[PDB]
Amino acid sequence: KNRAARVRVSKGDKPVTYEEAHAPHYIAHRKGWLSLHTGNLDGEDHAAERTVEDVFLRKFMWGTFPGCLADQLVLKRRGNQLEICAVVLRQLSPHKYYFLVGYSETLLSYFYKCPVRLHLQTVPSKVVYKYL
Amino acid sequence: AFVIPKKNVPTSKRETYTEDFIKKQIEEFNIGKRHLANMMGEDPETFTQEDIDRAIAYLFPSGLFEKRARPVMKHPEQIFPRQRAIQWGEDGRPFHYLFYTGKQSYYSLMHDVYGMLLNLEKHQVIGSRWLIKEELEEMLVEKLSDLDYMQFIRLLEKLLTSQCGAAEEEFVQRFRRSVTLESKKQLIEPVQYDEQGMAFSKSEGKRKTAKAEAIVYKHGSGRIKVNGIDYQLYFPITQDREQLMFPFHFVDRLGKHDVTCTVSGGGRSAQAGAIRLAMAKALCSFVTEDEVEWMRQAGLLTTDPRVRERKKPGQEGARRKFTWKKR
Amino acid sequence: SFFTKLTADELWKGALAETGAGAKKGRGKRTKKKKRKDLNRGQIIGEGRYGFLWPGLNVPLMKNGAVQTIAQRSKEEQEKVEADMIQQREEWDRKKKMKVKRERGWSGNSWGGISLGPPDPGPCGETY
Amino acid sequence: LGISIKVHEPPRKIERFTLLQSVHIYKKHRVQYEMRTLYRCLELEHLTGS
Amino acid sequence: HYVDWRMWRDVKRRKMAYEYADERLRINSLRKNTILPKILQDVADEEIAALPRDSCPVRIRNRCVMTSRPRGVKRRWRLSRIVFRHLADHGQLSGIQRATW
Amino acid sequence: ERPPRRKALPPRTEKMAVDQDWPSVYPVAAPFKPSAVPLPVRMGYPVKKGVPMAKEGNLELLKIPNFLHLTPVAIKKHCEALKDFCTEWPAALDSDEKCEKHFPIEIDSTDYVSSGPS
Amino acid sequence: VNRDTTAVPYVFQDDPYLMPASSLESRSFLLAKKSGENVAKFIINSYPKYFQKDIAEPHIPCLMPEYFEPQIKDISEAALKERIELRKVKASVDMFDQLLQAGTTVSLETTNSLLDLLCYYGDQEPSTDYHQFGVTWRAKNNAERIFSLMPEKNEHSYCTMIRGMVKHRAYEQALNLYTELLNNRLHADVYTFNALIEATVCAINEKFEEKWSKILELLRHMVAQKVKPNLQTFNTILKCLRRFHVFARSPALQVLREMKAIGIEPSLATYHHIIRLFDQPGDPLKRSSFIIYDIMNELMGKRFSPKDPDDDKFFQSAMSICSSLRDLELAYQVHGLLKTGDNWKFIGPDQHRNFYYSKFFDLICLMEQIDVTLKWYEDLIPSAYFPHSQTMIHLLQALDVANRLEVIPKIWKDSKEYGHTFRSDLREEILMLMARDKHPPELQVAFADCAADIKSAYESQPIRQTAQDWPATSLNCIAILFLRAGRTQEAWKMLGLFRKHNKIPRSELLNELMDSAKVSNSPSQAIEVVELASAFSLPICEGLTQRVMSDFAINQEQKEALSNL
Amino acid sequence: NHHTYAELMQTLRFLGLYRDEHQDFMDEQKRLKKLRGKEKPKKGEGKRA
RNA sequence: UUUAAAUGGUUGUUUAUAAAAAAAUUUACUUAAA
RNA sequence: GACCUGGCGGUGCUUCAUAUCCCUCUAGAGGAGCCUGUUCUGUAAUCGAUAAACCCCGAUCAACCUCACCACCUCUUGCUCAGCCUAUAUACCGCCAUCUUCAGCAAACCCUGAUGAAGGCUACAAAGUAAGCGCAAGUACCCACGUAAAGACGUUAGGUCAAGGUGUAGCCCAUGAGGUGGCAAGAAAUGGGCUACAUUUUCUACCCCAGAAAACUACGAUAGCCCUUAUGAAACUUAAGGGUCGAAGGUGGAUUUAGC
Ligand SMILES: [K+]
Ligand SMILES: [K+]
Ligand SMILES: [K+]
Ligand SMILES: [K+]
Ligand SMILES: [Mg+2]
Ligand SMILES: [Mg+2]
Ligand SMILES: [Mg+2]
Ligand SMILES: [Mg+2]
Ligand SMILES: [Mg+2]
Ligand SMILES: [Mg+2]
Ligand SMILES: [Mg+2]
Ligand SMILES: [Mg+2]
Ligand SMILES: [Mg+2]
Ligand SMILES: [Mg+2]
Ligand SMILES: [Mg+2]
Ligand SMILES: [Mg+2]
Ligand SMILES: [Mg+2]
Ligand SMILES: [Mg+2]
Ligand SMILES: [Mg+2]
Ligand SMILES: [Mg+2]
Ligand SMILES: [Mg+2]
Ligand SMILES: [Mg+2]
Ligand SMILES: [Mg+2]
Ligand SMILES: [Mg+2]
Ligand SMILES: [Mg+2]
Ligand SMILES: [Mg+2]
Ligand SMILES: [Mg+2]
Repeated sequence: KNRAARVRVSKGDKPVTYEEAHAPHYIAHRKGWLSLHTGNLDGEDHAAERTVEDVFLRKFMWGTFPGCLADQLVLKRRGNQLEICAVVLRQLSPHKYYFLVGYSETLLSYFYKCPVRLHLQTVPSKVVYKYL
Repeated sequence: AFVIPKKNVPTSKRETYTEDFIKKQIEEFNIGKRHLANMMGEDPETFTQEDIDRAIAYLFPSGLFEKRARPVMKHPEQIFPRQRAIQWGEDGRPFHYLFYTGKQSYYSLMHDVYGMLLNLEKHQVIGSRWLIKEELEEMLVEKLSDLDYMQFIRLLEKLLTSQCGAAEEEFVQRFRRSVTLESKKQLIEPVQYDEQGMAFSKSEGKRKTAKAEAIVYKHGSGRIKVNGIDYQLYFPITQDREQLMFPFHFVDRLGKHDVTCTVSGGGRSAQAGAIRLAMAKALCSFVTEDEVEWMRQAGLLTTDPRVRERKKPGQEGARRKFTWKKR
Repeated sequence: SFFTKLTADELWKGALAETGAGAKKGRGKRTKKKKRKDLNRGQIIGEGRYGFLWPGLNVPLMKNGAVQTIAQRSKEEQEKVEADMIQQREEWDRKKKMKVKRERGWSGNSWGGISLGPPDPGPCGETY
Repeated sequence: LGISIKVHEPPRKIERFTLLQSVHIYKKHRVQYEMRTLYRCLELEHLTGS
Repeated sequence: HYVDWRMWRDVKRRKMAYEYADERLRINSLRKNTILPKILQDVADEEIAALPRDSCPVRIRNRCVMTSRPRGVKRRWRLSRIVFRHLADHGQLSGIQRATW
Repeated sequence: ERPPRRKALPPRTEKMAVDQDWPSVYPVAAPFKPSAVPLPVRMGYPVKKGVPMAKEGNLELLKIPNFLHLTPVAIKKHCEALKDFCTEWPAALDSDEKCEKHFPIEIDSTDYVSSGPS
Repeated sequence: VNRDTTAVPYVFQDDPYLMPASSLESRSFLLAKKSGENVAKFIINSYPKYFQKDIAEPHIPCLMPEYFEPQIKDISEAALKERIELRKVKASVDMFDQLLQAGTTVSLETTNSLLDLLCYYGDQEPSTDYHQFGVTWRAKNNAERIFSLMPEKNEHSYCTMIRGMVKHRAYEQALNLYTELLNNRLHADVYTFNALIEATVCAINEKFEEKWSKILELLRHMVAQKVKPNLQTFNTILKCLRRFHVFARSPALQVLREMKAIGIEPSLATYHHIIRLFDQPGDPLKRSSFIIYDIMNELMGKRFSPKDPDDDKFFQSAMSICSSLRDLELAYQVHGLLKTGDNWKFIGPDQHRNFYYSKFFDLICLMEQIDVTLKWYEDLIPSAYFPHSQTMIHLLQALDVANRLEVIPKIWKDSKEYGHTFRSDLREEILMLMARDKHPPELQVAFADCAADIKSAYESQPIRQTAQDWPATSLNCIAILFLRAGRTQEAWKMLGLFRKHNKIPRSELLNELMDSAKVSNSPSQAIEVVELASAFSLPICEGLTQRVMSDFAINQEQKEALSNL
Repeated sequence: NHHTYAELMQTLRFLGLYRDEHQDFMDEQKRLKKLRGKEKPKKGEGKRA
């Protein structure tokens, strides 16, 4: 039996989001890619450095906003710009969100030497696609 | 007292859409429809559903192969599933005499058809298909069994077989859908004329990875040129030349047409097969309709779909497996 | 390596071994079962080992109507914060160790004669 | 802007490669991945530097 | 903080090889021809052989940058087949999908 | 907790007029913000007897590279402001044959636009 | 593209939960974001190693770590220049002393650079990331000690010392040094003369005439030394002339007239000082009226560029005078000037912007048609500023004067969204206006819904933690609004609140309660009306009771009513 | 540069700005082993000699 | 109805509960004086 | 003693299997040489897989490196707020094999058995209603075909502590780290593959109308030997080419694989 990135049926009480409810064979049929850059296009360079950056950014944001992220990040690259789109929860105070946005945007711009923006979308609770 | 851990809000929580909710969704679509017209710089008053779909496709470009996963902006009536209304009032008395059956819609229909048959008894096709089950369930907004569907269709057939009145025939036609039968009639190419006024018909053919374009002249001596070369030179193998002769021989027109074809790709046999198809389709312009039908029934006008099958991982070939060792 | 670190959910799922071949056909005993412990429970955002006071995260943004600047707790002050945190954990842990007195039925390990409480209320405002 | 533009679609390129499905042994079992590169060629004509 | 001591040894080899690349290129050019006298080419043979062993580029190994796996690595991403699949199957590699045809 | 939890304001799409200047809402390329786009757009493969997911918290709509900042109205307005920068092609060079006579040499160079820090 | 009126300023996160919902949140949310940026910068400069891998092409200098520590450890004049460039006041002075003790030569230019650093910062370290009243100049300061140590002192050395003393409020000492400068026959620069003008006015408390003579004497010294005055020379004179408000008006105009003749173009700061001088607390404002009108005619359609540090203060002062004169046409001219070209960038900091727009919108509501006021309301709020609770009251008053009370429910919704849910003054005004007069059924229903929401706000007050108060008026109004809309059930509950909170109901509330009971024909309810007023000893109750007894009253209840009094 | 990543994210944890769930997991395990007696010995002064 | 077709080491199977909590800010310019 | 459920039966009946069980059809394996695994034996000298479901398997790959092995030598807060390829895959996550070339797994209720383990269908209907999951439907490739992909719950404590992570136990002057050198062989057996035994063949031209060859100078090594070259710091060893050499092999026992 295949295992890769499959949430397995339980007793019908496990809430899954739309992203985690779709197995890998749907990545270009029902769900899209969580990162969009040019590295993996034909004749394009630096796929390796883009990949390492994505892995770091996903871990940095998970620990920088502990318990706030409601779903996976969407990493966007346009030219020199890096745009991080995060769906967060409405539990942490707004003051603390603004502090962390100013802190993460500055710290990441100096680390990867590019203009970095963080776009937060707040949800009251995790969006449940189905109960498995 | 030992406290049994109490159940939370039902996790499944099947979503029900009340009629007020649908009404609020319709208002949102109408207001959203006016913004979408304003965004695209079109008249709010003549903005149709086909313009909405075109605008949404441009604004939210999605390459997802499955169209049901792409962003959609449709009227709530077409999006949300059709839900049956409440069948009982505040007093609690259901509204239908067949409510307690559980299939008031289905059994009410069965009752009606049986009644019509009784009255008819006391008084005394190709295009139309009987409504399928999934589509009948939609009309009745009820979940039916396969055997229930059979029973219902059998009763309609009994109604149709017996003589019917104006009204009974209309009722039957409610449950008949339209089948558009595709015609298996070859589409003739448009006869063209060259600079000298000689009739000709260009066509295309395909076999495996080969692709041929054939120009068949209405009148000729039987000369065939492949890529500018006489056919016996371009096709030294006799089998290939036999394939070139099959279209003209079958219609008994050897020596009466001049062909000039260009074929690229594939091997010698595939190229001959591609040219055969191109020539046959072009030659249909000059033969009669009946002769064209015979050509189709003889196999001369069908594109052969048999193409090379890919190799699968873990196997030696497309179907060939690696040697199996029981022990 | 920073790139080999996993999340808490993955670490606990492996360490607990709740789904395996040893829990299928009475293959394992119940005594050595370990319990999940959420290690984010008492943690405050902005609190670290160095004891820096970040205006607007760890501490209030404005004090006396003026924006606070970056400060660091003194050594002895951080020791108190660290000691208090240890005490809070021990108390929370103590609560879980406490056993609530369960009224026994006919025998200590028997289910007979134990009350299950009132029957659950019906779907139409019925109560028992 | 008054530019003369002609658009055509060059043929797409699909790159496919195979990987082992299991972490250890089971060579017969593979996972195959692809990357699709689609093209659109916008050909302007008779332009000036500005 | 590298994944393991093996990765750390490869990190040092890549560094030393970079430092000696120009000197090694210059000496090899003296050897890789029939123009110069064989006496001179013999001295160059000894000189390049006396350079530190970890300057030799053939000793570098393309290990997975995340897990240090020395085999099964895809050079375009520098990732092992197990780590690459983990990222691809979760939709985190731009434009990489499962192939079916 | 002295007060009740902070309540999110209603989305500002409820204040938007149906004849607004949309290019002012999305002047530049930005991620899809469900609170700022006054469209009931849905996305997601529907579950059985279900509907495509709504736009709020919808990660699929966030993954699309939207063209909300490049509407036909905005493009025409943008290009009107950019006409001042353009120069006029010499009318004499009507055809390619005329170009070859006056300018026999042709220099081809290529520029590559990729995403990244370099 | 133009400003989006439905959006808050672009700096904020465009999200309903994160969007600022008040003027205070606006400031605090930006301060939190700025604090985050400072914390990140603190880490970047504390650990440069982690941010030294440059992967950017082209290289970005601004995204690299900053090194603030001197990298030259040798004791020399060249190594000292670094510490002065780094603005290390304590390190530089200590090194300069060590250099002098060693006996090596320090160039006059290097010594002058050290004095500039010492004089400007008052021998105090400039603020760093991490490690008002009174005269900041101190007699035992490094600048003075080094100044005497100097073997050769040029004109620049004296100049920077005078400017330092004036900056740090050592006015008398600066004037004494200028006297020494003159004794040495050394010409002063324009910037020294500008500082000296301030010193003479601040130093002594002489009457205007004496101060004016002193200033004029400095101007004559300036001309004698062939020193050409700059724009700041005149702006300081006008700023200094603010103390003698009523005596400097005509002289200040002479200074302005002199600027135009010389060719120095008055900036926004120049006119700011003039209007502040001419605009003192006086009812006529006759001179002020002429000045502002003439200034606005001159400034019409003029694009400005930053010339003086006080350029940002003009618009707030101009709008303040327009509100005092209550001239809307003048206010539109002032705002028109703000909107031309890039003049909008001179509005100033946040608190300046809020004041300007508060005075501007308060004048619109008062002096303009309601239909245009509502257009300005939609454009300015929330996109330009977050309204003060008092500006909502002005808007409500404007709606009253215009007899457009169908909008009052909307004003309440917006007020709650702008952080005025629990402002007592605003809640009392809305209820009073809604209940002042009777309205048609549809308007009466809408007012009841707004009243119910205002009532819910009073119940959920956050002040409850301290004390919950139900102003007498609010209670009476809410009850009347429920009765008029026909929600008698809801109104009947309010009578318990009146006695509970010890609030006396108005007679109009009691008189109208009759019909509600009469339409019901429930004598029991009628007595409840009598019972309540009797508790408060209202004179209307006794006369009222008799009328109720005539209309509808049970025999047994009639006897009890009289005894209860 | 695994040093830069590891050292940066370790410093940010000690500063209170990064929560390392993994490091927290191995700090609780290492803490429970001291109460159980399975503590790392002193270097040089080990069980063997 | 209808050829022959023997074997497989020992011991290893199923009971008691379940579940955290928060937080302060506290709406309105410029200046200046002694 | 009597039952419930499942399994099994050299158990009955009926209907079937479409590369399929039998009869059939085509090309192979089992013999020879070589290539490459594995088992044994050997060596101071890895580890794992190892009925179907191991055996060109982890490896889309080992001259040093890789490396985890052996000998010798060296280091001790050690690239790391250490480290360990040390034990336990019978503690696990992760990723998989297998039945599956399946269609079943089912929460929540209702009813039957006298309220036992359990069981729940008959359409001219007799107690079942059933969310969810899988199948299916959709999607990828050239179609609605085909092939891919998909394939639940479980079965084999099936594979993997040596991808990485990790519970438990153990080492901490050593079971950790580094350097130099070195082993990876063939008595023998065996799996898979490659090339042949030739005339539907061999060689050359050509790319299908040719001329020669055709049994001890024929067919037949991709082996042995020599030389050269390519890569590399390092090649008796890795690869390529040339020369030289011309062996077994004459269509293969029991048995056995794949294909609609
Ligand atoms: K049985
Ligand atoms: K054989
Ligand atoms: K382990
Ligand atoms: K073989
Ligand atoms: Mg499989
Ligand atoms: Mg084959
Ligand atoms: Mg007991
Ligand atoms: Mg190598
Ligand atoms: Mg025996
Ligand atoms: Mg047995
Ligand atoms: Mg053989
Ligand atoms: Mg082995
Ligand atoms: Mg083994
Ligand atoms: Mg080796
Ligand atoms: Mg070695
Ligand atoms: Mg070891
Ligand atoms: Mg196992
Ligand atoms: Mg094993
Ligand atoms: Mg299909
Ligand atoms: Mg398959
Ligand atoms: Mg399927
Ligand atoms: Mg096992
Ligand atoms: Mg060792
Ligand atoms: Mg041969
Ligand atoms: Mg040979
Ligand atoms: Mg060589
Ligand atoms: Mg021969």
